[PDB]
Amino acid sequence: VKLLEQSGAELVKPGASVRLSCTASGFNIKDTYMSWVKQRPEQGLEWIGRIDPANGDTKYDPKFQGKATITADTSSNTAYLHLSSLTSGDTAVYYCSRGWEGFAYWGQGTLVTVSAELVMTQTPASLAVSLGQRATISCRASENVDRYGNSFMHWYQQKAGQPPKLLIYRASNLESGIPARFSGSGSRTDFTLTINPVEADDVATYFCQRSNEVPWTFGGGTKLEIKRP
Amino acid sequence: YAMCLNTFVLKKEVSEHGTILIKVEYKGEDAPCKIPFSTEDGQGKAHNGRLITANPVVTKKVNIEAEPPFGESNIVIGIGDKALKINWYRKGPF
Repeated sequence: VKLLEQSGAELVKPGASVRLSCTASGFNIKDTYMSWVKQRPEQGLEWIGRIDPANGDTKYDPKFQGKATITADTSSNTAYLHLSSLTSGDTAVYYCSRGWEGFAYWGQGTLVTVSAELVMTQTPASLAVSLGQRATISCRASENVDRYGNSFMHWYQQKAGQPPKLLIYRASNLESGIPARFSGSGSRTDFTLTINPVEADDVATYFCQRSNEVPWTFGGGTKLEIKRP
Repeated sequence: YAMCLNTFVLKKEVSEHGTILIKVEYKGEDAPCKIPFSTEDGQGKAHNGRLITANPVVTKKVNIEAEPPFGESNIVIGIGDKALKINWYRKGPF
Protein backbone atom coordinates (compact mmCIF):
# COMPACT_ATOMS: atom_id res chain seq x y z
CA VAL A 1 0.00 0.00 0.00
CA LYS A 2 1.13 3.63 0.82
CA LEU A 3 4.88 3.38 1.61
CA LEU A 4 8.01 5.57 2.09
CA GLU A 5 11.14 3.62 1.04
CA GLN A 6 14.48 5.03 2.21
CA SER A 7 18.00 4.22 0.93
CA GLY A 8 20.47 1.98 2.84
CA ALA A 9 22.88 2.88 5.70
CA GLU A 10 25.78 5.27 4.95
CA LEU A 11 29.37 5.13 6.29
CA VAL A 12 30.91 8.49 5.31
CA LYS A 13 34.30 10.17 5.97
CA PRO A 14 34.41 13.56 7.85
CA GLY A 15 34.29 16.60 5.55
CA ALA A 16 32.61 14.60 2.73
CA SER A 17 28.99 14.88 1.42
CA VAL A 18 26.04 12.45 1.40
CA ARG A 19 22.71 12.14 -0.48
CA LEU A 20 19.81 10.11 0.98
CA SER A 21 16.66 9.14 -0.94
CA CYS A 22 12.99 8.67 0.00
CA THR A 23 10.98 6.78 -2.67
CA ALA A 24 7.21 7.31 -2.36
CA SER A 25 4.90 4.48 -3.51
CA GLY A 26 1.09 4.29 -3.47
CA PHE A 27 0.70 8.10 -3.75
CA ASN A 28 1.81 11.20 -5.74
CA ILE A 29 4.73 13.02 -3.99
CA LYS A 30 3.21 16.37 -5.20
CA ASP A 31 -0.12 15.87 -3.23
CA THR A 32 1.42 16.97 0.12
CA TYR A 33 4.65 18.18 1.80
CA MET A 34 7.75 16.00 2.38
CA SER A 35 9.84 16.54 5.52
CA TRP A 36 13.22 15.22 6.69
CA VAL A 37 13.77 14.53 10.43
CA LYS A 38 17.14 14.00 12.21
CA GLN A 39 17.52 11.79 15.30
CA ARG A 40 20.96 11.44 16.96
CA PRO A 41 21.39 8.16 18.99
CA GLU A 42 19.37 8.33 22.29
CA GLN A 43 18.24 11.93 21.41
CA GLY A 44 15.04 13.72 20.30
CA LEU A 45 13.46 14.35 16.88
CA GLU A 46 14.85 17.35 14.93
CA TRP A 47 12.81 18.74 12.01
CA ILE A 48 15.33 19.61 9.25
CA GLY A 49 12.96 21.09 6.68
CA ARG A 50 10.14 20.47 4.19
CA ILE A 51 9.59 20.53 0.42
CA ASP A 52 6.42 21.19 -1.60
CA PRO A 53 7.24 19.05 -4.73
CA ALA A 54 4.51 20.76 -6.86
CA ASN A 55 6.39 24.12 -6.85
CA GLY A 56 9.81 23.12 -5.41
CA ASP A 57 9.41 25.46 -2.38
CA THR A 58 11.82 24.57 0.46
CA LYS A 59 11.81 25.67 4.12
CA TYR A 60 14.44 24.72 6.71
CA ASP A 61 15.03 25.07 10.47
CA PRO A 62 17.77 27.81 10.76
CA LYS A 63 20.00 25.25 12.60
CA PHE A 64 20.26 23.21 9.33
CA GLN A 65 21.00 26.21 7.03
CA GLY A 66 24.38 25.58 5.38
CA LYS A 67 24.23 21.86 6.29
CA ALA A 68 21.06 20.39 4.72
CA THR A 69 19.51 20.68 1.24
CA ILE A 70 16.18 19.09 0.22
CA THR A 71 15.17 18.28 -3.39
CA ALA A 72 12.37 16.29 -5.09
CA ASP A 73 12.23 14.29 -8.34
CA THR A 74 8.60 14.29 -9.58
CA SER A 75 9.40 11.87 -12.47
CA SER A 76 10.68 9.12 -10.06
CA ASN A 77 8.35 10.14 -7.10
CA THR A 78 11.45 10.54 -4.83
CA ALA A 79 12.58 13.10 -2.20
CA TYR A 80 16.27 13.71 -1.40
CA LEU A 81 18.31 14.96 1.57
CA HIS A 82 21.79 16.40 0.87
CA LEU A 83 24.23 16.83 3.78
CA SER A 84 27.41 18.94 3.34
CA SER A 85 30.88 18.88 5.07
CA LEU A 86 29.96 16.01 7.47
CA THR A 87 31.12 16.00 11.14
CA SER A 88 30.55 13.58 14.10
CA GLY A 89 27.51 15.74 15.01
CA ASP A 90 25.79 14.50 11.80
CA THR A 91 25.91 10.81 12.93
CA ALA A 92 22.16 10.07 13.22
CA VAL A 93 19.14 8.23 11.80
CA TYR A 94 17.44 10.40 9.14
CA TYR A 95 13.71 9.93 8.47
CA CYS A 96 11.62 11.20 5.58
CA SER A 97 8.01 12.04 6.55
CA ARG A 98 4.84 12.81 4.59
CA GLY A 99 2.11 15.31 5.53
CA TRP A 100 1.16 18.60 7.20
CA GLU A 101 -1.51 17.83 9.86
CA GLY A 102 0.74 15.29 11.63
CA PHE A 103 3.17 12.89 9.92
CA ALA A 104 1.05 9.71 9.52
CA TYR A 105 3.58 8.16 7.07
CA TRP A 106 7.30 7.86 7.88
CA GLY A 107 10.17 6.13 6.11
CA GLN A 108 12.09 3.31 7.87
CA GLY A 109 14.98 5.77 8.41
CA THR A 110 18.55 5.91 7.09
CA LEU A 111 21.54 5.60 9.45
CA VAL A 112 24.41 7.96 8.57
CA THR A 113 27.67 7.12 10.40
CA VAL A 114 30.48 9.69 10.16
CA SER A 115 33.84 7.84 10.64
CA ALA A 116 36.60 8.97 13.09
CA GLU A 117 11.39 31.55 16.46
CA LEU A 118 8.97 29.24 18.34
CA VAL A 119 10.19 27.24 21.40
CA MET A 120 8.50 23.88 22.23
CA THR A 121 8.66 23.13 25.99
CA GLN A 122 7.69 19.46 26.55
CA THR A 123 7.35 18.21 30.17
CA PRO A 124 8.30 15.95 31.93
CA ALA A 125 11.62 14.80 30.32
CA SER A 126 11.16 11.39 32.07
CA LEU A 127 7.94 9.92 33.50
CA ALA A 128 7.58 6.88 35.80
CA VAL A 129 3.92 5.72 36.11
CA SER A 130 2.40 2.56 37.73
CA LEU A 131 0.30 0.11 35.61
CA GLY A 132 -3.39 1.11 35.36
CA GLN A 133 -2.61 4.73 36.36
CA ARG A 134 -2.95 8.01 34.39
CA ALA A 135 0.06 9.58 32.60
CA THR A 136 -0.17 13.21 31.42
CA ILE A 137 2.43 14.81 29.10
CA SER A 138 2.47 18.62 28.63
CA CYS A 139 3.69 20.69 25.65
CA ARG A 140 3.99 24.48 25.90
CA ALA A 141 4.60 26.63 22.79
CA SER A 142 6.21 30.12 23.03
CA GLU A 143 3.94 31.47 20.20
CA ASN A 144 0.45 30.63 18.78
CA VAL A 145 0.19 27.33 16.83
CA ASP A 146 -3.26 28.04 15.28
CA ARG A 147 -4.22 28.24 11.57
CA TYR A 148 -7.87 28.43 10.27
CA GLY A 149 -8.98 28.35 13.95
CA ASN A 150 -7.34 24.91 14.41
CA SER A 151 -4.40 24.07 16.69
CA PHE A 152 -1.75 22.37 14.50
CA MET A 153 -0.47 20.25 17.45
CA HIS A 154 0.45 16.58 16.92
CA TRP A 155 1.62 13.74 19.20
CA TYR A 156 3.97 10.85 18.35
CA GLN A 157 4.93 7.53 19.99
CA GLN A 158 8.42 6.10 19.47
CA LYS A 159 9.47 2.59 20.56
CA ALA A 160 13.05 1.13 20.49
CA GLY A 161 14.59 0.89 16.99
CA GLN A 162 11.30 1.97 15.34
CA PRO A 163 10.31 5.17 13.42
CA PRO A 164 7.83 7.46 15.30
CA LYS A 165 4.09 6.69 15.00
CA LEU A 166 1.35 9.38 14.87
CA LEU A 167 -1.08 9.22 17.85
CA ILE A 168 -2.91 12.58 17.81
CA TYR A 169 -3.24 15.26 15.08
CA ARG A 170 -4.87 18.76 15.27
CA ALA A 171 -4.56 18.78 19.13
CA SER A 172 -7.45 16.31 19.81
CA ASN A 173 -8.02 13.90 16.87
CA LEU A 174 -7.21 10.20 17.49
CA GLU A 175 -5.25 8.58 14.61
CA SER A 176 -6.80 5.41 13.04
CA GLY A 177 -5.96 2.27 15.06
CA ILE A 178 -4.86 4.15 18.23
CA PRO A 179 -6.72 2.91 21.40
CA ALA A 180 -9.31 5.07 23.26
CA ARG A 181 -7.00 5.24 26.36
CA PHE A 182 -4.93 7.87 24.44
CA SER A 183 -6.41 11.41 24.38
CA GLY A 184 -5.23 14.90 23.45
CA SER A 185 -6.49 18.41 24.25
CA GLY A 186 -5.38 22.04 24.20
CA SER A 187 -5.81 25.59 22.91
CA ARG A 188 -3.60 28.72 22.43
CA THR A 189 -0.12 27.76 23.81
CA ASP A 190 -0.88 24.84 26.23
CA PHE A 191 -1.33 21.21 25.05
CA THR A 192 -1.58 17.82 26.79
CA LEU A 193 -1.43 14.10 25.92
CA THR A 194 -3.21 11.77 28.37
CA ILE A 195 -2.77 7.97 28.55
CA ASN A 196 -5.41 6.51 30.91
CA PRO A 197 -5.12 3.68 31.96
CA VAL A 198 -1.40 3.03 31.25
CA GLU A 199 -0.35 -0.52 30.23
CA ALA A 200 3.02 -2.24 29.41
CA ASP A 201 2.63 -1.48 25.63
CA ASP A 202 2.78 2.30 26.38
CA VAL A 203 6.54 2.10 27.35
CA ALA A 204 7.99 4.47 24.69
CA THR A 205 9.22 8.05 24.07
CA TYR A 206 6.50 10.62 23.29
CA PHE A 207 6.90 13.83 21.22
CA CYS A 208 4.66 16.86 20.56
CA GLN A 209 4.99 18.81 17.26
CA ARG A 210 3.60 22.03 15.71
CA SER A 211 3.03 22.49 11.93
CA ASN A 212 0.91 25.69 11.39
CA GLU A 213 4.04 27.68 10.30
CA VAL A 214 7.71 26.74 9.67
CA PRO A 215 9.84 25.47 11.50
CA TRP A 216 7.67 22.39 12.24
CA THR A 217 9.37 22.06 15.68
CA PHE A 218 9.16 18.87 17.78
CA GLY A 219 9.15 18.94 21.59
CA GLY A 220 12.16 17.62 23.54
CA GLY A 221 10.36 14.34 24.26
CA THR A 222 9.00 12.34 27.23
CA LYS A 223 10.48 8.93 28.10
CA LEU A 224 7.62 6.93 29.69
CA GLU A 225 8.57 4.02 32.00
CA ILE A 226 6.71 1.60 34.33
CA LYS A 227 7.14 1.67 38.14
CA ARG A 228 5.69 -0.76 40.81
CA PRO A 229 1.81 -0.88 41.04
CA TYR B 1 -22.91 6.27 -2.07
CA ALA B 2 -23.33 6.82 1.72
CA MET B 3 -21.93 10.00 3.38
CA CYS B 4 -18.35 10.06 4.83
CA LEU B 5 -18.71 9.72 8.64
CA ASN B 6 -15.01 10.12 9.63
CA THR B 7 -12.82 13.29 9.55
CA PHE B 8 -10.48 14.92 6.97
CA VAL B 9 -7.03 16.62 6.98
CA LEU B 10 -5.57 19.43 4.83
CA LYS B 11 -2.87 18.07 2.47
CA LYS B 12 -1.55 21.65 1.88
CA GLU B 13 -2.41 25.34 2.62
CA VAL B 14 -5.84 26.51 1.35
CA SER B 15 -5.29 28.23 -2.06
CA GLU B 16 -7.12 31.52 -2.83
CA HIS B 17 -12.09 33.85 -9.47
CA GLY B 18 -12.73 34.51 -5.74
CA THR B 19 -13.09 30.77 -4.97
CA ILE B 20 -10.83 28.66 -2.68
CA LEU B 21 -9.05 25.34 -3.38
CA ILE B 22 -9.16 22.82 -0.52
CA LYS B 23 -6.95 19.70 -0.81
CA VAL B 24 -8.19 16.98 1.60
CA GLU B 25 -7.20 13.44 2.69
CA TYR B 26 -9.84 11.15 4.27
CA LYS B 27 -9.10 9.47 7.65
CA GLY B 28 -11.90 6.86 7.55
CA GLU B 29 -12.22 3.36 6.03
CA ASP B 30 -15.85 3.60 4.73
CA ALA B 31 -14.91 4.62 1.12
CA PRO B 32 -16.52 4.98 -1.48
CA CYS B 33 -18.31 7.86 0.33
CA LYS B 34 -19.72 11.35 -0.47
CA ILE B 35 -17.82 14.32 1.07
CA PRO B 36 -20.15 16.31 3.38
CA PHE B 37 -19.84 20.04 2.64
CA SER B 38 -21.43 22.97 4.52
CA THR B 39 -20.61 26.60 5.44
CA GLU B 40 -21.16 28.36 8.80
CA ASP B 41 -20.93 31.97 10.10
CA GLY B 42 -18.76 33.30 12.99
CA GLN B 43 -21.31 31.83 15.48
CA GLY B 44 -21.36 28.34 13.88
CA LYS B 45 -24.87 28.74 12.37
CA ALA B 46 -25.67 27.61 8.77
CA HIS B 47 -24.52 30.43 6.43
CA ASN B 48 -24.70 29.35 2.76
CA GLY B 49 -21.71 29.87 0.48
CA ARG B 50 -21.40 27.83 -2.76
CA LEU B 51 -19.67 24.48 -3.44
CA ILE B 52 -18.12 24.55 -6.97
CA THR B 53 -17.09 20.82 -7.12
CA ALA B 54 -20.14 19.02 -8.65
CA ASN B 55 -19.96 15.76 -6.60
CA PRO B 56 -17.04 15.61 -4.07
CA VAL B 57 -16.50 11.90 -3.20
CA VAL B 58 -13.72 9.80 -1.59
CA THR B 59 -12.94 6.88 -3.95
CA LYS B 60 -10.07 5.54 -1.72
CA LYS B 61 -8.26 6.52 1.55
CA VAL B 62 -9.76 15.01 -3.26
CA ASN B 63 -9.68 18.67 -4.45
CA ILE B 64 -12.64 20.78 -3.23
CA GLU B 65 -13.38 24.13 -4.91
CA ALA B 66 -15.80 26.53 -3.15
CA GLU B 67 -16.66 30.23 -2.98
CA PRO B 68 -16.65 31.34 0.69
CA PRO B 69 -19.29 33.88 1.84
CA PHE B 70 -18.01 37.47 2.30
CA GLY B 71 -16.49 38.18 5.72
CA GLU B 72 -15.98 35.54 8.43
CA SER B 73 -17.04 31.94 7.75
CA ASN B 74 -16.34 28.32 8.76
CA ILE B 75 -15.88 25.90 5.81
CA VAL B 76 -17.02 22.50 7.15
CA ILE B 77 -15.64 19.25 5.63
CA GLY B 78 -17.51 16.32 7.24
CA ILE B 79 -20.22 15.95 9.96
CA GLY B 80 -20.26 16.09 13.80
CA ASP B 81 -17.55 16.88 16.38
CA LYS B 82 -14.96 15.10 14.14
CA ALA B 83 -15.59 17.46 11.11
CA LEU B 84 -12.77 19.69 9.77
CA LYS B 85 -13.78 23.36 10.23
CA ILE B 86 -11.73 25.90 8.26
CA ASN B 87 -12.16 29.44 9.68
CA TRP B 88 -11.90 31.69 6.61
CA TYR B 89 -11.85 35.46 6.05
CA ARG B 90 -12.97 36.80 2.64
CA LYS B 91 -12.23 40.53 2.11
CA GLY B 92 -14.70 42.92 0.40
CA PRO B 93 -16.99 42.94 -1.59
CA PHE B 94 -15.17 45.53 -3.77
